[PDB]
Amino acid sequence: AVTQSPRNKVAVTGGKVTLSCNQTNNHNNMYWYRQDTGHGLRLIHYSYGAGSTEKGDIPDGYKASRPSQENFSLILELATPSQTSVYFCASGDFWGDTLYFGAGTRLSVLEDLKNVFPPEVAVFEPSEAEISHTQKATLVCLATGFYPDHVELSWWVNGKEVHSGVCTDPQPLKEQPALNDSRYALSSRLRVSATFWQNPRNHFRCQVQFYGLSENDEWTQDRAKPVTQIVSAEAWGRA
Amino acid sequence: AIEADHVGTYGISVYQSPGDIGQYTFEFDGDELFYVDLDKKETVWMLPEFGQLASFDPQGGLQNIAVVKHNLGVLTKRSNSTPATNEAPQATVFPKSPVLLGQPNTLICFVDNIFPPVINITWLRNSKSVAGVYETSFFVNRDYSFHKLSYLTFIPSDDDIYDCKVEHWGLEEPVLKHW
Amino acid sequence: RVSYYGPKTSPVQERHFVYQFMGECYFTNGTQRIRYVTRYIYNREEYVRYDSDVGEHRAVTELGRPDAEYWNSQPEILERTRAELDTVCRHNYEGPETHTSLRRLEQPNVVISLSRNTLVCSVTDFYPAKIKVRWFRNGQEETVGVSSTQLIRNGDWTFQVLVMLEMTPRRGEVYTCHVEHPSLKSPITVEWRA
Amino acid sequence: QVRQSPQSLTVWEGETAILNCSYENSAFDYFPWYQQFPGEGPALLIAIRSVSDKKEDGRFTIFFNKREKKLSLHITDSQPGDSATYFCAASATGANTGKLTFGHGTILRVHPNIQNPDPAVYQLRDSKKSVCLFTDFDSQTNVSQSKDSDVYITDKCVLDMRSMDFKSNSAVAWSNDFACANAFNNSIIPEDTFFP
Repeated sequence: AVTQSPRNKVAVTGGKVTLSCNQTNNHNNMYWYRQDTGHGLRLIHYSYGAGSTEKGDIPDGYKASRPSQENFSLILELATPSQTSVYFCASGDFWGDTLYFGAGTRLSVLEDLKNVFPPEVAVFEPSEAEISHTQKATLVCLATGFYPDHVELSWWVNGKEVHSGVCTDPQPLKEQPALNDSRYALSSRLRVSATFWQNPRNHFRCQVQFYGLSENDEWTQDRAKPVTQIVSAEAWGRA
Repeated sequence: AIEADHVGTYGISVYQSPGDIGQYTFEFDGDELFYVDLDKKETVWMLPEFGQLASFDPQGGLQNIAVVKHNLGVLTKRSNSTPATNEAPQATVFPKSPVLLGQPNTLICFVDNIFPPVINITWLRNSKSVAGVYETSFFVNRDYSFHKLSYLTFIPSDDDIYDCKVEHWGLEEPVLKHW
Repeated sequence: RVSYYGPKTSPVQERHFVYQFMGECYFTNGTQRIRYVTRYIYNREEYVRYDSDVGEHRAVTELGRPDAEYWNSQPEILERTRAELDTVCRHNYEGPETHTSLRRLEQPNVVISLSRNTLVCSVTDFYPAKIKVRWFRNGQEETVGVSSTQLIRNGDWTFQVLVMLEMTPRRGEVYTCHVEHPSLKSPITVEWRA
Repeated sequence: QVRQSPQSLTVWEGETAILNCSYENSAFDYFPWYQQFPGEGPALLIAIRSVSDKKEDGRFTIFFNKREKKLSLHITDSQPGDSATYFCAASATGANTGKLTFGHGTILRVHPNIQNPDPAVYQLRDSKKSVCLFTDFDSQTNVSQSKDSDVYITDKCVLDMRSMDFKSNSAVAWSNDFACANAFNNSIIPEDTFFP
């Protein structure tokens, strides 16, 4: 497969950002694209093999590197907020007809780290009216006030991650659709049978994986450093 | 070999390692149409007029050279690293048009049986190195050796003789070709 | 415009090591008969080739058997190489060559001179290569003492031939050099009064 | 360039999605359609070559028009698992470039066929803010964002309880003097909705 690294990253303007890509398919062509809304997929750099790099449609700001047949690296020597985007690595065979894209890398280039806030997670227990109108119970989870939208939301029932009866919004919402540093919120829904929610042995858990700063940065504010962390909220059954 | 009216020799690739030296060219009826400058990643047309009449995306040459580098690695291993045989080159000098005092002319030095495609062809007018010269890409021969042509725009005067200096690995010491 | 397509070098599965590849397209009667031949050379030694008259990668030496058998096995490679008789040869001829090499017509520069006796009729700077050069002496085709050079390829898409006549200038004679060429609506007659 | 219409499409479960592509450069001969799911890289879905006008792969079908330089991907009997973006790429393979030039993609949303709706708006308790949950409405309705700020109305969502049945839509609204009867007043709610 094709695994990029890291899959989430936050970096201040003017710092160096090295996006790595590894590919275990014995391919030779490797590509670094980026995705932006309204502009589709735009090729930044690509390489035919070890030692050579080729200039894509948007080489400005970026510098590729192919030290190996497996590894293809983007380099951002002077990061800019216009390079905040989702970067995608790919690989193909000579004359190949299929591209093999990587998972993704959400990159946030920011002028100030002070806008990096972890989320606040709160579970809302289902209404008695829904239980006594449908014989179903919908818990709703809220992760609020986080920046940037580098979160991943999962439900844990009785210690095991569930998917049946789960849905999360496609993309977060801005708490103030006016400020350029507006933090986000995200809402999810887990619906269980009424008889399952009324057994107070069962605990339902909302986990929010927040991707933020790293152990190798510097934090110069009065509050805690918004490192990459789990933030969860829990609830139990009732009568 | 095969008999035909026209012979396009499309996609001539050469790679040689160590040194990472390649060459990607197109020919038609014996003449070079263009080559792909591999460092500038650009199609240098022999005739500029042609370059204005057609086009060739140099990236195709770049990928084909990548493939050929790969095949060279594999076949290098597969033959127990059988190296390349050096070939004694053969140089001849002559002028473009018949010789004539003070008439601007081109002194052609045609070197054949070149292998591997690494040659250093120097011009020596009054036994002193000269260079308006122009040298051409390597043309492939039927025996997969190479011939390379170095021209020299000059004005003939009776004072100074001429010799082509050829430096190659198939040559113990360099070889001089008078005129 | 029109674009030049190359063949796709199919990929294989002090000292120096040389690898070469080339795709040769042989046309007769335009495209009425095309023949396509790709050659894979290791150290001046052709080891694999695809000959369209055969229709399949054949090994030329023992080093070619792995790669010939391989490129035969995978149809994505084989049928693509076979197609390169239409996607490379037929394409390049009917397109970019028609607009360049097959449109080039350079008329020749015919010039009679006298070296010392021997007249030299120089025909320079023409394309393509078909050309006839005949001497006349007072209007009669001379084929004796006439020695022509071979066709000389200058290297800038222009040819040049020299045709020497042996003669003896008698006052009043009229030598002519008669040159026919496909870039010439009418032939060229250059005369030399003795 | 490669241009895709429409910029986003919405279809009901069972119907046929028709995603359209069009290219300018007539040297293009290989047209791979890539598909991308949220949070994932795109992967080759289905590709066609200029030689054949139509390529079939079960539910998916590419229709190719060399004359008008136009393509059309058909997805028949679309499942809600087809909701995703579809990029239409093209390449002149004869150039031996390796560069693919992509279209901007069309965004596909497949509405789940609900068979028994009972739309309702409930209020939920903070435990441990005021949130209103709008569930069980048919996919036909459209949840629109709040009229004014301070109120957070999220987009529709599809929930599937595997065990029994179960497809059901839902949207969440919350604020911080808001209540639930007036939450989705600024959206077209079905006339027979429940307000406990």
